[PDB]
Formats: sequence, C-alpha cells, structure tokens
Amino acid sequence: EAEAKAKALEAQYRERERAETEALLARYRERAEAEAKAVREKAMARLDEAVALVLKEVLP
Amino acid sequence: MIQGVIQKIAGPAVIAKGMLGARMYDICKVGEEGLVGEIIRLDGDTAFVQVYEDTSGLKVGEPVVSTGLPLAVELGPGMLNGIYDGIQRPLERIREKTGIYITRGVVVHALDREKKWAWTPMVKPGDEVRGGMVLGTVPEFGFTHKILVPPDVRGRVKEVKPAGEYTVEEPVVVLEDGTELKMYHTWPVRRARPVQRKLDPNTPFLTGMRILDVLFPVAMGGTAAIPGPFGSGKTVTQQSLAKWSNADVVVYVGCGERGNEMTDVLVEFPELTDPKTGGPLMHRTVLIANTSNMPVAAREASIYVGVTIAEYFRDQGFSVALMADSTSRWAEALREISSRLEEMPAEEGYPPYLAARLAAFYERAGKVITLGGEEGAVTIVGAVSPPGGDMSEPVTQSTLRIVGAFWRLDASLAFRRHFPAINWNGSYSLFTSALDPWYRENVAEDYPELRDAISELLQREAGLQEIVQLVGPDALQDAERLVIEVGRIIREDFLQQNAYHEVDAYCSMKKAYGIMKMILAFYKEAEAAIKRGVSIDEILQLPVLERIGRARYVSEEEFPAYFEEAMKEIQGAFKAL
Amino acid sequence: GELLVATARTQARGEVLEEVRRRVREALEALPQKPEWPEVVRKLALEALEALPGAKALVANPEDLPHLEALARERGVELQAEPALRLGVRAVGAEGKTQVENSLLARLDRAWDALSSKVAQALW
Amino acid sequence: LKKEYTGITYISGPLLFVENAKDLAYGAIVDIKDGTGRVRGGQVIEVSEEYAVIQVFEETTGLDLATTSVSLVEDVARLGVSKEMLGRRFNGIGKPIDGLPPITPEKRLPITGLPLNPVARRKPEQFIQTGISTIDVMNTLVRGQKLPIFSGSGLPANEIAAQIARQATVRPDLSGEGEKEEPFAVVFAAMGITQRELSYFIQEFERTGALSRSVLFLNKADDPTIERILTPRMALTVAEYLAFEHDYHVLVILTDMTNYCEALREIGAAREEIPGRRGYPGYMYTDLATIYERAGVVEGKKGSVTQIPILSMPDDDRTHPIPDLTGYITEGQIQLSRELHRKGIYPPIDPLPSLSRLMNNGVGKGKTREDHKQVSDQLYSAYANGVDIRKLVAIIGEDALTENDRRYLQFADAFERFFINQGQQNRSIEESLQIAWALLSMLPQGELKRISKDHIGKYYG
Repeated sequence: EAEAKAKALEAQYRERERAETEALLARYRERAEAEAKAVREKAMARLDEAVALVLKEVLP
Repeated sequence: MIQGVIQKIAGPAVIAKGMLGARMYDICKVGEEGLVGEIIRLDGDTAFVQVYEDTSGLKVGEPVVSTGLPLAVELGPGMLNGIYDGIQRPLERIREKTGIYITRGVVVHALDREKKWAWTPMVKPGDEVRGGMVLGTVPEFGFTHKILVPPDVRGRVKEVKPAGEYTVEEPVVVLEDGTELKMYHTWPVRRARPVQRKLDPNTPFLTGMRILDVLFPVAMGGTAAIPGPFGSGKTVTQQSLAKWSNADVVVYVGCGERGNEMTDVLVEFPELTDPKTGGPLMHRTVLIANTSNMPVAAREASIYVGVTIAEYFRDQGFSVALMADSTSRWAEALREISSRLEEMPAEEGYPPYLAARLAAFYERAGKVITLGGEEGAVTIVGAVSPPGGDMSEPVTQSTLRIVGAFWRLDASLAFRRHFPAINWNGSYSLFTSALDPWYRENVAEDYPELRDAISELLQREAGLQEIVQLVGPDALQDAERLVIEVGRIIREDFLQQNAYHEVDAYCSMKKAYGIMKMILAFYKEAEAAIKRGVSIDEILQLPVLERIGRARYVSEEEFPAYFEEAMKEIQGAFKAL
Repeated sequence: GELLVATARTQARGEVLEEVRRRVREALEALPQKPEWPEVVRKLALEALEALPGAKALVANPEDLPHLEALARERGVELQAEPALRLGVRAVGAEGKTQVENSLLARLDRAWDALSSKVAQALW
Repeated sequence: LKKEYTGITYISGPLLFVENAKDLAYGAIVDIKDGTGRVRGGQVIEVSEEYAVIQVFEETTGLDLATTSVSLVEDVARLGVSKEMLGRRFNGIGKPIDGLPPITPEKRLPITGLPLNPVARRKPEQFIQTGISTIDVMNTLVRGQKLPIFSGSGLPANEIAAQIARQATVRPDLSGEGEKEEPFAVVFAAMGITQRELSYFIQEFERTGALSRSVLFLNKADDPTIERILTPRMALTVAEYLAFEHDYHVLVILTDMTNYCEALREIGAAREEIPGRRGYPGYMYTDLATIYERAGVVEGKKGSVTQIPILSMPDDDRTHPIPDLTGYITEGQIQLSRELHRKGIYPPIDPLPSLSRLMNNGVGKGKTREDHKQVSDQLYSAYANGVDIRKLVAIIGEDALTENDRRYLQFADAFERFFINQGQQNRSIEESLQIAWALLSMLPQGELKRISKDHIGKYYG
C-alpha cells in the first residue's frame, strides 16, 4: 500500500503539473503576442514625428 | 604577393624589409630555398618573420615572398593512419623522398593527391547548402568519412559530379556562385572552428585504467592534465589512453618528446585491435610528432594543427580524443621566441600571455552539436612536465585554473615501481557529480556510494599511516590494523595496473565494479568477524584474500562466474571463523 | 513565461526603431534631388575643412563635381574626383596620414545613439 | 563627422603606434578597420605630439600597414546605460549576444567611474543572512560590503557564490522595520570562464529564475585577453547606475579576478614598466582599488552595492600579489580550505584565515541577537584550541592527553562535521546560533571566558 499510494500520488501530481504548466505557458504566449501587437500598433500611428526629428538633428 | 629581402638574421628570426602591406600572422616563404615562416611585429615596412625550420647558412639579400594567407591546415580524407610534423607534412613521404634524415626545405603535400576515393553524393541540383552540412560520403577504412561544406561557404548547389571514384583535388561540387567545393578544404589553424551550441558533457571518457575512470573520471567533453617528473611513467599512461579507449578517433600530438615513443607508436599499432570495430588500431590514429631535435618553433604549430584536426573529426560526429604530450615544451617554445623577440618576461622567462594561450588551447575541447545537426565531442588530455616536482610552476598553475580533471603523478610512488603513479592525495576531478545517472543506469545502481566508501577508506588509511609510521605497528588495537591491510589490498589489487600484461591492461567498468565489491564485502564481513573476538593476524592469511588478489587477471569473458564464485567464497570462508 | 513576454515586447519595440532608421536612411538617400543640395554639401564641406586645419586634398564624386567648384578655387584646397563616396566629402590632410570623412550615412550611424534615446522618448 | 588616421608605424602584441595623431585624446576609444571591413576596438594609453600608442581590444591577426584606418569614437570611454538591461547578456566590449536588439541608452556614463565622496557615504549597516552558517554566525556579510572568496584551484568557489546568489536575504523583523522585501539584482561579471563554470552559473540562475533581474557581462575564455580590463569597469558602471539612481540592491559577482590581474600583467609587460612582486606592475594596487572601492552605500539615498569578488589563489596562499592586494583593498575575506574539501565538507570555509571587517556595525543587540559577537568570539577561541591541539596530537600521540584537552579535540571535529558541513540547506541565523550553542555545550563553564554571565546562564544546554 505504501508503494501504491506513492505511485498514485506521483502520477496524480505529474498530471496536475503537466496540465497546469501548459495551460499557463500558452496563456503567457497569447498575452505576449497581444502586448507586441499593441505596442507596434500604438507606435505606427505615432510614427513620422521621429523621422523629421532625426533628419533635422543629423543635417545642419 | 608582397615580396622583399632579408634585412637581418638573428637565431631563427628573420627580420625582412620591403614588406609594406603583408598581413600579420601570414605565412611567408623565406630564403631562396623556400623555407616557411610566420610574420609578426610589423614596423615601418620591416617585418619580423620567424622560420619554422632551421636557419643556418642564409644570407642578407635573399627574397622573402609573402603568400598572404595564415597558417592553414588541409582537412579531408586520408589523414587517419598517418604521421605528420608540426606544419602538416607526411613523414613517410619525406622518408621516401629525401632519406633517413629530416632535411630542410622540402614541400610535400599534406593529403596525398593521387589516391582514388569512392564518392557517394548526398546533395542534388537545386538544393541549398550552409556551412558545415554534408555533401556526401567517402569510405575510408571501415569508417564513413562524410565530407563537409567549409564553415564560411553557403549558397545553392548548381551541379554535383556523379557517383564513382575520384581524387581529393578534383572539384566535386559546383555551387551557383561560380565557387567549387573540393574534397579537402583549408582552414586557418588559430581561428577556432565554429559550432552551433555547446552542450554539457554527461558521458564518461572510458580510458581502460582503473583509477583514472573509477576515482577521478573525465567526461567525453572535458579536459584533464597529467603532471609528473621523470621516472613517473606518463608515457605509458598517454599510450594506454591512446590504445584502450572508447573514443572513435585519436589525435596523438607530441610536442617536444623523444623519438623512441613515436617509433613505438608507429611500429606496434598495426598489430593491435581496437575493441569496437576490429581491424588495426592504427586506422584511428592521426599522430602529429615533433621530436626534440626537430626545430624549436614548430612545437608551437604542432599543437594547433593537432587540435584543428581534432575539431575536424569532431564536426563529422566522431568523438575525438586528443593526447597532447609535453605542453611545457610548447611553453619553452613560446619562451624561446619571446626572448628572441626581446619582450620583458614574467615568472621565469615565460611570456605573460602564456595562460591566455593555454586557455585558447584547452577551450576547444567540449561536447557540441555540430553545424550539420549531429552531435560530437572532443576531449583533451594534456601531459605537463614540470622541472622536478614543483607544482608551483607558471605553466602548471596556469593550466590548473582551466582543467576539469587533475591527475598528479609522483616519483616516490613510482620509484617503488607502482605503476600508474597517480597520487590520489592531491589529484581531483570535477566530473564526478555529473556522471552519476550514466553510472546508475549503465554500470550498477549503488556505484557512486560504493566508490565513495572506497574513497573514505583510502582517506582513513592515508590519515592513519602517519601515526603508524610514528609509533610503529603495535599500538593499533583491532580494526585499524584491518584498515591498514584493506588499504594495502586496495593499493596492490585495484589501483596497480600493469599495462603490459595481455588482460590486465584494458579493464572495463564491470570488472572494476566487481573487484570493488569483492574488497568491500571482504572488509564488511571481516569487521563483522572482528567484532566478536577473532585475532586480526588470523584473518590476514586466509586463502580467499588470494582469490581477491589475483582477480585483476581473470579476463573480460571469464569474469562474472568467477565474481560470483569469489562472492560465495567470501561468504563461506568466514563461517569457520 | 515572464521572460517570454518581456523579450517579445522588447524585440517588437526594437524592429520599429529599425524601420524608423530605414525611413530616415531612405529620406537621406533621396536628398541629392533638392534645390538646397549645393548649400548643404558646401556647408558640410566647410565644416569638414574647419575641423581639419589646413587640408590639402578634398575628395568628392564625379556627380559632386560642379556644385562646389567655388570651394575648389579658394582655401588652398585641391580637389580629387572619385566615386568611392555615396554621400558627403572627404578631407585628405598632411601627407595622406589623416582623412576626415563627412558623409551623411556616417553621420547618421555615428550620431544614432542619443538620437535613438530621443526617438524612443518621442514615440513613447 | 568621422575623422580617420592612416599611418600606423608599428604593430606588435596588443599594441600599435599611430602617428600624426594629436587629436586622439588620452584614454579615448579608437576603432581599427583593415581591408576586410572588420572593425576592432582599442584604447589610447599614450599621446605625444609625435605619435600615439593604442592597445587593441581584440585579436590582432590580419592587420597590415597599407590599410587599417584608425578612427576616433567617444572622446572618453563610455558605456551607454538604460534601465532596460535587467535581463540581457553582453560580451566584454558591451554588446548584446542573445539575438535581441541593441538597447535605447538613456544615459551614457564614463566607464572608469569617479571616486565616491567619503563625506557622502553611509555606514554599511544592515544584516544580510546568506544561509551559510559560517558566514552568518562568524564572518557576517553586511549589505554594502566588499568581501572576496579566496579559493584554491579545485575548490567549489562557484557553487558558494551561486548559493549566496540564490538565498541571500535581509531579515528586517530582527532589524525592526519590515518595510518591504525587494530582492537583489545580480550583476555577474565573468572574466575568462570556460563554458563549464559558465554553464553551471547559467543553469543555476535559470532554475531559480534570477535572469529577469540580472545582467551578465560574460567574457569567455577564448575571447581576447585585453577586454578583461574593460569588463569589471563596465559592470560596476551598471552597478553604480542601478544602485544610485534607481534604488535597487545590486549584488555584483566579480568572477575570477586573477584573470584581470593576468591581463594587467600582460599590458604592463608590453609597456616596459616597473614590476612589483612576481612580475605584476606597480599600479596594480590602484587598479584593483578603483575596481573594488566602487561599492558601498551612500548618505540620504536608498541603494546598495555588495561585491563578492572571486579569487583563484595561485599556490593557495595569502602571499601572491593578487590575493594579497585584494585582501588589502577589501574589507574581509572568506577563504576556502583544501583540507576540509578532501574531508568532504561543503562549504569548506575554515574560519581562522577568514574575517569580515564590517561585522561589528551590523550584528548584536536589536540587529541580530544579544549573544552574536560573543558566540562568534568563543567559537573562534575554542576552534583555535582544537586546531593547535591537533598538532600536539601529531607530535606526542593521544594517550598522554588528559580529559579537557580531549574535549577540545572533540569540539573541533564535531564542529567540522556539524556546523561547517551543510549540503545546500538554508539554515537561518536563529538555527545557526542554536547549533552554535549546541556545540558550545560540549564545553564546561570556566572555559567560556568571552560570554557574559546572563547569556551563558540562559542559553546553555
């Protein structure tokens, strides 16, 4: 019974570990793509303020 | 092709003039003969060539011609079963060409340019090739010598010459750039060959000697250093590392060591047989010899040519073992060219960049994935020669900060003809904790615990030996005499190799585990026999101690039944006591 | 996972700065078709002559020949015609042991650092 | 603009001499390019009106004199530092090797630092526990301190440094404030490690998850041997920035300073310069001082720098100039012993040749416990009695010793097996003082002369 409960709790918490680990990591992937898209889409409309500034400060 | 004349000769250092635009660390042909030198210390339009051959009999006025290329090895099929010197020239072709004396200034090609090799392509027109990928195989002896793209060449394959048999100089692949890939390719010897990723080493370098893999192991991707004064062997240990290993190929580079070792290695290796594939042993050795009376600057290039050929066989998937003998003679070569070049030294003449050079050498060992996807490794065993004892030398302490395993020989332990002379009070290895799951799968289950018991018993014996020498043999009560005698059985039965006996030389892990289990079972059952009132002097002449003591001579085939019979003798020989 | 989201964020942030660098690289490539082009080229040549006291040779392009010949008849210079340059001019000093290039792409690539600070601060 | 200079007269070793260079400022960075377009860093270390010496920061293979223009960049040597480098990795020059974009530099600081004002320092005062029992009880590590780990050649220095990285915390309930738990930010300055020690540090920091708080200036062993000069300076630049303008608690691990002193010996022997001891130059004290003394806490601000240099003592002594001058600049050392590691003890810290000069500021009443300094002093005296009575055992043999002499011999090896020996366990300060009293209870009263009477009355047994 000691070996059986050891093996059963092992398989139980490794199922738990596997499922919750992949459910966490895919959600972090989703939120990471959302954050990258959000900062790029905020920067695109924000652009062309920059290029005139850098071309003004490089040129005399 | 920057061409000039000699302005000054000073030792083997030719200070040429008229060179304005020769690149540093090129290789220039000095003299009217065609001697070989490497160029350093540019000044104005005045170079500083060092020659690699002898230099006597030259004049002032002879042209020096800069080739405009660094020191390049050639890499390809036809290097196994072969001897080279420090600039990769085959010694058999020199012996055929000029005599039994290594003369100055003779140019034979490294790879023989007329042997017909079978070709089996593995690319097709309209494929893409990157650096390090395979283009097809060539069958060499019983290996499968796959040929590589050079590591700075990529593009698209335009044509492939078909299956047949060819020559190493013939351009077999043509890309869609006009470039043509031959069989061999040149590589600059000091720029290290690239990798994708370095892994961690977790598989042991089995070296066939009991102490050097049981008590101080070294992984497949690690480094080890063997010091030792004269008369401490070290040459039979390097040759045993070369003869009896699991590594697929062996580069044996000897920089500044006597010629009798090299003629031993060259003569007797076509009669032996590696225990992996049959055939000769000499068909997996590339040996780069540079004898002591050969010139004193070629010792520098001998090591780099050896390690670049070792990385070439590492990139093909083969697990390579590099035995670099007498790196302190390379240190003296750097001292000679430094004190010729008039630099200020540090700590007995050695140039201050010495440990950076030794780190650049011992860094190339490892266990990588190659550029062609597959996995390879290379391990460096470097024999250091200090003057006498004297582990406080600059080269010894400068290689000591780098090496993963340290194997210290002694003279006092070798003047009693106890070979190998591995002093286990001072030797160490960092690869013990990393090689434990391999042990626990592939030799035993309790194997680390068992050799930790061995190490505890040896430390106990060596600590108690001092008061044994002081008071004499009497005052040790009951079981400390047993600690002495079990320690003597260990250092006369498990640690002492022969390497000349036909079956004691190679010792796999199972037989070493067996002898270890014999000795620990004898010790535990003798302590169980001495906790009840049996005289210690009675136990020390039982016959089963002889069955343990001659158990390094039972063969690999004859071992396991003998092991079980010695276990039941160990049991049934203490029942009467 | 937090390293995953942070590295995705910083590489997405970096490539937009790369494309702003692309826009200014092309808008400085398409500068030699403009009516103030001899003005800006002779201004940059005057600065390059100013920072190197007493030059000898002034390297310019075969396209960059006619717009600055009034410079090539004063200040002791002698002009050299070479298409090696894409933008700007070069000042060869004492005995060829000193050059001062004042090309535009080189000015962008050297001055890019604090300007990248101000570009990222302006866009965020 | 971008000026250039041709006319390199002389290239040898790490040095090359440009001429007609009066506009190269002293200490300025140059970049060298040959015909193959590859650039190489360098720095000026002499300017004349005639010519100018330049040290080369990479390998000098492939240069020539018909080409190789030397251009000027960054009038004094500077590192561009932002706050966004808290997860990155860099080489010795300061460039990212992780496939990621280069940073957006908010400030750009001079690399060599400016000496910190002794009026505007604060006393390093707040107790860090490190888990290691010897360091917590006997040689205290206080936040804002420089203490190197003097190690041998095969000793596990890297594991002790990684253990102090993974479990050093400050306990404010003993201190009396609470007030938060903001953890440390590691700056790992590696000078010439060999991918084995590097793989151990990276695997440890990634299993504990510290790489989202730690910058790593990795200079591996095959990388050229001159930028080891640049590495600790452009690590402590970021350490001073992140501690004294953004209020973090930066812990710096300066790996293997013997490679830095080797690089100084190289560049001091290539300049024909006055040696000190064993060939190292004269100014090695000043350069190790201007690395080390860029640490501590300041007055009226929030941050803290804690330096752990790592030393590879060459012939495991305190007489070589590298551990010797290191011990002169720093405040205390932790020294590892070859004997205890042969006996199998981890961490093999022998407490006799190790000390910490800032212990008395950050221990004692209201900061650790009322018995801390006295327990430390009695452990030192009794373990010293054990050490020098083992020599008497080695001389005359045991059976001419009486009982109180044998109690010290039992104290010494019970000390070495139970107080020092701990495999990766995080014994805090209360449990370590409990084990210290459990070892002091092997000695009778009248032989504990450095502990006050109420302490020995209430804690004993």
